[PDB]
Amino acid sequence: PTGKLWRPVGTSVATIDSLAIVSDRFGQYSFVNEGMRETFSKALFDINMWQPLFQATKTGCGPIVLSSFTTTTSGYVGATAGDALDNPVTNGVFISTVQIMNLQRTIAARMRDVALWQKHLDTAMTMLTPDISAGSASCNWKSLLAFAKDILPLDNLCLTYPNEFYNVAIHRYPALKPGNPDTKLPDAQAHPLGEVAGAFNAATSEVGSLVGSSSTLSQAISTMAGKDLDLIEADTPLPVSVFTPSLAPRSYRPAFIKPEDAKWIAEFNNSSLIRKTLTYSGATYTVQLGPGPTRVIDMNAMIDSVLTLDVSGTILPYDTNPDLSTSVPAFVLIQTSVPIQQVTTAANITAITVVSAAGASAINLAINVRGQPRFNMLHLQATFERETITGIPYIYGLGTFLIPSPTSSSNFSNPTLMDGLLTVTPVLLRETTYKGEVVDAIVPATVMANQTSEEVASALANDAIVLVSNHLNKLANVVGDAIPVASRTDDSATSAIVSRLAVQHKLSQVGQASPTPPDYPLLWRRAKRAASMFVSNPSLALQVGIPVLTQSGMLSALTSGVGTALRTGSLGKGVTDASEKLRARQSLTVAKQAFFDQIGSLWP
Amino acid sequence: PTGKLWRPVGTSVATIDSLAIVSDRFGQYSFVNEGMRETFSKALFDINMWQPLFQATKTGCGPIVLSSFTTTTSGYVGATAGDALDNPVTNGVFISTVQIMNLQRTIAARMRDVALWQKHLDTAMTMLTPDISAGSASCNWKSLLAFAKDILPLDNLCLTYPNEFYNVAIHRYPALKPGNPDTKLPDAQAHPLGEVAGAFNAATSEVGSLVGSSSTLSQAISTMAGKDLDLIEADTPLPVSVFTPSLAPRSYRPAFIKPEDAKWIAEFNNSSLIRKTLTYSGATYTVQLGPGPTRVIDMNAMIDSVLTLDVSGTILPYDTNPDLSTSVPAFVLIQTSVPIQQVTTAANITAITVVSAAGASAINLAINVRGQPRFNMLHLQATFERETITGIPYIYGLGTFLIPSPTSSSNFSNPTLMDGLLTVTPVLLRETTYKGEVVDAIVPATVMANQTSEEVASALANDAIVLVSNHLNKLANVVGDAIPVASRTDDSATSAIVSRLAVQHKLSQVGQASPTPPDYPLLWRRAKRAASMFVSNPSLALQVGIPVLTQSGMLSALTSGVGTALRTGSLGKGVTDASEKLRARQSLTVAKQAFFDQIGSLWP
Amino acid sequence: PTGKLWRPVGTSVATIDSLAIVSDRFGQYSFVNEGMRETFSKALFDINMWQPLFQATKTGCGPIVLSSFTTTTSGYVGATAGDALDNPVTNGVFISTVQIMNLQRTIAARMRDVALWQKHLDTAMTMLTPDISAGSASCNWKSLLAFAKDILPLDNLCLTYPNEFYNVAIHRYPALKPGNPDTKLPDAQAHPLGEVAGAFNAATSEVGSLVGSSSTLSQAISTMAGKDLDLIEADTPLPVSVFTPSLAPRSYRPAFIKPEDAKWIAEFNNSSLIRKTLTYSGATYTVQLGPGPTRVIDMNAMIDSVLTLDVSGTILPYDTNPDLSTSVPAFVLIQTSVPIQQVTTAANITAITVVSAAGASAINLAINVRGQPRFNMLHLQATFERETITGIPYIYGLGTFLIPSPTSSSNFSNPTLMDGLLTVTPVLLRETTYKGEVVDAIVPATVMANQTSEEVASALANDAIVLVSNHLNKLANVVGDAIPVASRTDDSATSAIVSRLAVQHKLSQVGQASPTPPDYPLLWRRAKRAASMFVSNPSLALQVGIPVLTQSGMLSALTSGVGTALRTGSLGKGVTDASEKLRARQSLTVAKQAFFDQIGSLWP
Amino acid sequence: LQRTIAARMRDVALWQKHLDTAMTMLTPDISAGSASCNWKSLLAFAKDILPLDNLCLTYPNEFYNVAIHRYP
Amino acid sequence: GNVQTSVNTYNITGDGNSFTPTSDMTSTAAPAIDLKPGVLN
Amino acid sequence: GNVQTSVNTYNITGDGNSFTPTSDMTSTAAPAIDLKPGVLN
Ligand SMILES: *C(=O)CCCCCCCCCCCCC
Ligand SMILES: *C(=O)CCCCCCCCCCCCC
Repeated sequence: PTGKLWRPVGTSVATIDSLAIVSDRFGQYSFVNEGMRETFSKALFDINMWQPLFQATKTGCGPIVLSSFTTTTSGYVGATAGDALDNPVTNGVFISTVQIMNLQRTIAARMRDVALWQKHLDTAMTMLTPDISAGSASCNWKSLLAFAKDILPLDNLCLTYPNEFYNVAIHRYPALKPGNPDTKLPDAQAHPLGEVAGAFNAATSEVGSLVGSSSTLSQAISTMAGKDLDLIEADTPLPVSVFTPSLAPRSYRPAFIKPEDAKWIAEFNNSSLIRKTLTYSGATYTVQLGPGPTRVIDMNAMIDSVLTLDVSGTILPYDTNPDLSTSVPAFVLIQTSVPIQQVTTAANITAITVVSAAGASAINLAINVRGQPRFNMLHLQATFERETITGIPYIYGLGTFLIPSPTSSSNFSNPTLMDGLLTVTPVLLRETTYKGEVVDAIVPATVMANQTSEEVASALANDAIVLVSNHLNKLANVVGDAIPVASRTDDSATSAIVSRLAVQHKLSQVGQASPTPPDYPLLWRRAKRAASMFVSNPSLALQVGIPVLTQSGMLSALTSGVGTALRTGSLGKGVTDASEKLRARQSLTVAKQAFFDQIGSLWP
Repeated sequence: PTGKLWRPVGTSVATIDSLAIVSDRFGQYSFVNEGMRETFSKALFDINMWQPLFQATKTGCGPIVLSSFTTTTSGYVGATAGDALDNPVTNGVFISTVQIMNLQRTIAARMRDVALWQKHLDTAMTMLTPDISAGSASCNWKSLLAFAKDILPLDNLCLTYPNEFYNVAIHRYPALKPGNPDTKLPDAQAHPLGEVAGAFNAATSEVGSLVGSSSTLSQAISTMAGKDLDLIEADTPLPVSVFTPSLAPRSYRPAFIKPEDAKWIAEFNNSSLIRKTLTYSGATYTVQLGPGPTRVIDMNAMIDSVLTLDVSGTILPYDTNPDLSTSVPAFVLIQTSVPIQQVTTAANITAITVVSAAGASAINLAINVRGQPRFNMLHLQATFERETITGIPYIYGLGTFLIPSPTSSSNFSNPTLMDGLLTVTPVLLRETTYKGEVVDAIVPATVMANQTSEEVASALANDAIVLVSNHLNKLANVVGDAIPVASRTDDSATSAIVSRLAVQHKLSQVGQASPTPPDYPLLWRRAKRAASMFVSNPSLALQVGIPVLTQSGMLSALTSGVGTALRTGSLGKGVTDASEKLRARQSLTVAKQAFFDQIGSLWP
Repeated sequence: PTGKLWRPVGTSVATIDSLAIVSDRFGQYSFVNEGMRETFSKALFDINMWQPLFQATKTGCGPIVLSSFTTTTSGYVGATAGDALDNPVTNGVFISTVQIMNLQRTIAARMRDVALWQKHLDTAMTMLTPDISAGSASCNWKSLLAFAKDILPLDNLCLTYPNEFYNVAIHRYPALKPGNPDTKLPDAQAHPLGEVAGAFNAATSEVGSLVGSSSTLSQAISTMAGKDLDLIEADTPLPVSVFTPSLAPRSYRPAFIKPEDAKWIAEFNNSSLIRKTLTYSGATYTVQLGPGPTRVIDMNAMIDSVLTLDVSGTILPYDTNPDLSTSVPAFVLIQTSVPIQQVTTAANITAITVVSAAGASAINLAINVRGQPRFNMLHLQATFERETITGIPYIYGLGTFLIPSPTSSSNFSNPTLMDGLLTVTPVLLRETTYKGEVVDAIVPATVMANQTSEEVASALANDAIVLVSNHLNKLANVVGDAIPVASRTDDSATSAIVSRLAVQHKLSQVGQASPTPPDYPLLWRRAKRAASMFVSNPSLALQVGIPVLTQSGMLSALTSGVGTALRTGSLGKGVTDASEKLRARQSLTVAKQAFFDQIGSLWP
Repeated sequence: LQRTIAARMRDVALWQKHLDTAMTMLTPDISAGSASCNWKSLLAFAKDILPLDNLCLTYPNEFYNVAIHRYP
Repeated sequence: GNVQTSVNTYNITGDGNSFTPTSDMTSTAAPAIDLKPGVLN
Repeated sequence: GNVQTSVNTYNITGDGNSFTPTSDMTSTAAPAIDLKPGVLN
């Protein structure tokens, strides 16, 4: 049973609607199922432990028995009259609301009390590493004590109550074994209150540490089910939400990104220059679109973000072409009639809006750093919005210069300030971008081995690629973490892949002389580096031309392997290299024993 | 009850003193509460499973019953005489210390034993993805077997014991259903020992996966309470400790950062040059402070860190002004009398200490990379300390050049090596920095919408801004993760904000014609992108001029929403887009069924 | 007991063989141990809660009692005949397979049902932060309701069932206290079904929050045992696997990295130029090895990776030396006879392979960005493999230019395209690299204070240094997180170190006048910044010349302290600064009360 | 009886200090004739003044009951 | 908020209800139910 | 370390005490107590 306890209203038999929570002035008795007593007992148990320090310091008020907050009522206990009817409990143990209040504020008040002392006990305890993980190692008690008698700073609490803290301590450190009163010798065994827990944390030499290897697994299992690593290369529309894209604002360096390497950025590849004009704040400036191709951020295929083009440390040659100086650098949109990459001359450019200029010309924004005047780090920045560009077939964001007077000097300059580190930040997660279009769902499998070397590094913050990369990255840490894809152990991961290579290379051999019986020693090893190359750089699985990894099978395969692989690790997964791991722990205890030996001499 | 068992040492009458931990020749009996038997049973259960492999290989020693390590003593069981008095347990089940030792080293020894085999069983099991997540899919057993008879490398253990591993396997993979002996046909149902657990992990088509959606929530709940996301925009002094700043060493590019964009960096904006001198290692060099403003790291407002100015790949024009060559680049402090930004000429600069020079002039540190000789990657580096600058009102760290002989050539150079990538690393977490002052507590709400575009990116490693950014970043991953702030589901997050916008826009309408009844469809949508823009780039909420996000309400609001939102997710939160998610899983099982079909033909 | 139930197939006498899983027409009865009923009850409990919404909307089918899926069989219940023999259970409660199916698909079907409504209830609930964390704060109900009557968008479900959702709600938000029918007033106490859980999550003013501080500890404990932070500075061979290196592809900028600062990169420091030739694709090009030293990636000491040298935004002076234009930039290997750094002239260079050229000369790859033509972002890229360089003592990877015709113009150019951002990605984790050699195991302690300032930042992706950095980094977040290494609390971490400094400085004083009695106030403070400097920048502990941190004791010491420190935190660790933390929470509730006050007026 | 009266004395000495900054924070002591001050106002007033770190805001009628015995 | 009457023990617009958060009872349901393999059994 | 006598069953400076870690019993109290909503109930 569970929930609040219920007895019927009218009386006699209890028929649904005849049962109401047995509210009392103190509060409603809620049932205390077996396991929920484990907690409140485990919590109180950790407080009772500090008994010797509560009396010493006259705080506290006696040991807290959980049997002081409960009661022994009986009735039907459920979550609602209907279902509570199927849990007739007799003399169960319930805790009333007003009690659920004290057991709370008591464990809270006492928790402070101890949390404090417990902190002093520690700066003194750990102040001599009472924990080794291979074999033993003593340190003659006299010295030890006479030593901490020093180190411990005058405001601890282990100097005001030595054997009032010691008695608390003995129950937390199975290192300190108190000398028995009637034989005046230790005990071999150490009996700290955490008897079992402390036994099951020792780094057992057979397998690393059960508490470790156990969690590193349940931890990975969490992720595997959580993010949705499963279904990682699913071939079908998936809401961007399914990718929980967060804290995702990637930055670049355009005016370098080739147009074909990333759809969201077209260029004005035209013969001559395209000097246009525009009255901005009265003054008339001339946008240039100089000698080179001047790659500009396209506006369509640009998920309403927060574009913030930073222009700093980048050269600013106002020294040579004086034409450049005087011009306030500024991010400006450019609506063109004919599609760009077909826009020849000025009459082609519909209009030009200065979405964000920089007050003060190019001779205050400068700063000489050895001849080559740089740009004082400043951030121009628009706030592009999907629909502010409705209809408008062609429009481009360009972080240019806005020269107040074009001249012969700036005839080979080309004032694109795009060489600066631009940082787009998708401000509306629901919508992603792929191959130049804005969508609401991705098709994972499509984005695999479909980008090129740099059609990946040139991805646009929160676009399929960047999403089908953030995803693999999780799955990449589940294998990297739990599975042993980094040793000659032909693990579950590199194993799922090997079975694909076989089934694959086996049918490609079917029909024709079949002169080559499948290899296997070579297949195991080829798939080992395939699974390994993945854990290594999760990204690669997106680039066209990557051995194994990019065939449709793998990944879809890998994950579902790694999947079941985590759901069976056992507990002693740590048996892997638990030999050198062990031998390394003994190595430490031998060096730490060496320490105790000095504590033992210096302070005799 | 819990803890070690005690018994009346004084006999009969058991008072809060006539007790004593019932120790003896076996150690101390510690009680084995109901739940703690669940573990040791669940641990032994996972070992017994491997029974067929223990006999086959003559290791092991029979099935391990947990009832072989316990006993049936009876007495009072608590953590201390006082509280143990309230737990009279009769014939409880306790495990003695020396036993708590075997149940430990047995589960450890056996755990190794199985951990090994269990690894072989796997490279063979996952080596044919026995796990699908939508509908079924078989693969005629003959083929399957005759297939793995191949792939499996000659050193497995699934080839030496086929149906000695198979019997272990059948209990772990409800995929392999053994053919019943007396009807020689499968069973429809599959009965693996993990009957329930395996039932509750299947990706249930109604809602993603209970095991997933459940954890992704408890996981987020952990963080929410842990780091202290709650109280994220609290308006009142908070110890830096409350922000657990760790692994926090940010790097820049000064000599570019404007002085007003980041208090910790002032500049010598003076008319002419300020050539000073200083005997460093005998030789007399001249610090320049050349033509430009030469931005220098201020020393006050500089949390005793580890400044490490790297100067590499950056230009080194010793080719033109020969004056530059011969000068050993070096980070040097500069104590000025009159405050900088008021320091006109040499007589103003009190003294200049070469806190770290680079042995060998500027013509060995070079390296030609196409005309423009660069700097061989080298790291100069001081170790500034709060108090080494006590009293000293003005002092600045400057990574300049130290020219051995100033000339006309270096009259427009300005040797500030600050254009290099400097990396400050706060070496003393307790103290933070804000707006130019060193403090011990932040005031969160103060740092919101108080920085500018770049008064953020120019923050100083472990300063309020960088702390009130590391914090939002956690809270940003809790929403990004748990809450669905990335779909049209007007989630709890974007909902907490909408209620603020209403209450806000509603009173701004009070008094005056109230010609505009609040919108709502427009408010819901405006707050959706507000909560969304946050998850996106957590930082923004610090920059002055960000719609919604920067009003005092939000955040303080958001978090406390997201807060309660996680504490109610239910379990089936995965119902979100659990349709396409499902349809994608069927998509995979259809492709994986396609695989089994070849395994089924190629190896008939 | 646990597992499926068995019964004596041979009847009466139940031996370790006369048993057999009691299967049948329903599947196999698996035992439902005490705790496993807690879950299925806790799951069903959370569904029954939504009873009022199931009837309202005619879905559902009555309350789901877990006692409808189980049974009361009796027999022996274990994991295998052998061990099941020691668990005679009478009238235990087992759930048959076919049942373990419904309790599953029911909780799944119902889970969807509620998951939906439960989402509507929320957008309305959190839409008025029903959760404060200090003191109370009301908001006159009328207003509140009449308010949400607005905000809530027309497609919720809290408008179609107000007090059908309200009744569900009252059990989840102890904020909404329903007015009692027969006294028509609230209740003071609030009785939500989550009575206890909700009591134990409140931010108790004594210590932050038990649910928080508790997890932040168990969380850290997980890591500490997991990754293997323990043994962090172990002095003995450790398989790279023990470091779970994943998602590890670091990028650089060679042609800058000094050869001695990173063994994996030697340079051709020769007097004149070394123009060689090579027929690549018919056309004959000349590799240059120009004026400067031209640092090249060495091939030995280069873990078979995926070298991808990006050349973009970097200068391309085809404007001056016309010689440069026309030459297709390309990454090329260079096998030399005599060891490099001893290779004088052309006759010395055995052969030169163009492992990856860039189609199209240097005058299409350009792009004018203000005079200085840059490189259109493109990625050349080899796939170096350990053994493809077997025997071959000397061979180097060089991302040079391949000039189609060397001239006088390119006599001081030196076409090394290495100034570009190269990104090596280890494609085979098992093998690491150290000091220039490829190995399979590291010796942790060896890599401490053994690198120089930049012999660290110049590390090669997945090399001991980068591994003995990824490791410290975890341990750095465990302390940063759990332990309070960021306040004057002389924590367990900075305490473990202090004891080393003492024992150390104490013996260095032994022998000779011992004129200086150890300090301690100065030692505590010195070790505090030592432990602090570590949490800060984990890396440092690798660099030669770091105070304290780099002595062999520390770290090996630190971790084992931090270790036991986490295994005792108590629960109320949050007592740290739980004063200002508290005062900040009251600060928020005072501001949130201010909000409710407007909701209370505007919408009267 | 010594260290108890001492331990408890600390305990109260603290609270007793909060009760005060709030009590004397409205001179509950006159020395000639009487003089009231309608309770509602009084309370709703100190609800303000009292700084957020007192202890008379966390226990109003837990301090009030202590108070009633010290301020006639 | 239209009156219902019996469907559920409380009317929403019912007499004397009261929204009033208390730092004491942080609202809640049951999200973190443990189901992972080892822990569910 | 001054002698006490009864306050607690062990004197610190008491006869034959003994600091001596054993890789076998890693000292640990109770930090990871589970209290999260779903898991506490
Ligand atoms: C009648 O339905 C008028 C609207 C009043 C309540 C509608 C929903 C808003 C209040 C929610 C109450 C239940 C939990 C939020
Ligand atoms: C008398 O108090 C002399 C000092 C000896 C002990 C003081 C505290 C240092 C030793 C701690 C023992 C309890 C657990 C560390």
